[PDB]
Amino acid sequence: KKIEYLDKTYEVTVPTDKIAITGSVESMEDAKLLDVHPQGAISFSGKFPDMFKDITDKAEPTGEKMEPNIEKILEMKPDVILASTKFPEKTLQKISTAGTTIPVSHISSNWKENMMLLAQLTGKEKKAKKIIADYEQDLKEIKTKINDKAKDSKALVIRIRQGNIYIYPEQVYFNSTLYGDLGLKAPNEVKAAKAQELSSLEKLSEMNPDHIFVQFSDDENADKPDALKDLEKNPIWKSLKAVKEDHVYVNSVDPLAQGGTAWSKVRFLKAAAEKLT
Repeated sequence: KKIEYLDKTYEVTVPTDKIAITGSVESMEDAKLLDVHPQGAISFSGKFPDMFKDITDKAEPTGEKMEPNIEKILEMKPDVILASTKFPEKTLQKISTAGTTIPVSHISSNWKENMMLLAQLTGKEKKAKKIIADYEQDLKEIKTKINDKAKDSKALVIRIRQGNIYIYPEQVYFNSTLYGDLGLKAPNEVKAAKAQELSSLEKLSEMNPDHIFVQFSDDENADKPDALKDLEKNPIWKSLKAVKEDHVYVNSVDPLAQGGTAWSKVRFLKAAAEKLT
């Protein structure tokens, strides 16, 4: 069957389950939402995170997020390989010698297409279409009932990694939903960031956001599990407007969520809805 993805034709045996996912974390999360159980999946630090055990119950490791294991993939003899646009042409070419390879877009605005691609490979278009339709409808609904006080408020998303505080571009991580879909205004710092950017309590204090979504995963702070607690006990943190108004939401979404996939967006929308309304 011919598959059209991002203006490029692919020929694949479908519907299929012999899907090998490498590098494309977006595909992993779409698998979660669509309940697809791939033959090959991405391993994080040599294993499959608790958050992905639900879809890797019939899967073998394809290698780390950025180190596709060609020998393993070759062994699988998958009908299709879902790669990533993060891989250079050379790497994609190599992966191609193991089977039909589709570089799944890492760009957040392509979340509906990435979702439909997986659904077309697994014969779940109807399931996929419903999820997308519901998100748009729920989005519209949420927006109509969020009062101006929240709509014109300053909201920020920060993630703590290795004990450091990081912010992201306006169209990256959860920001595409917070500012791009919900319509809140992105602070100047977020607008200026070109990628994951280091920040600080000083900067936070500067922006003094009305709402702060804080994402903290243990696995990403192994050698500094106290980072967040230490931050919450700091006098400057306690004077922040968000903190005083109890408008700080820690891990409102699984801390390992990518941020810009159908799964991440659907989860963040609900979380945002349960906090902004």
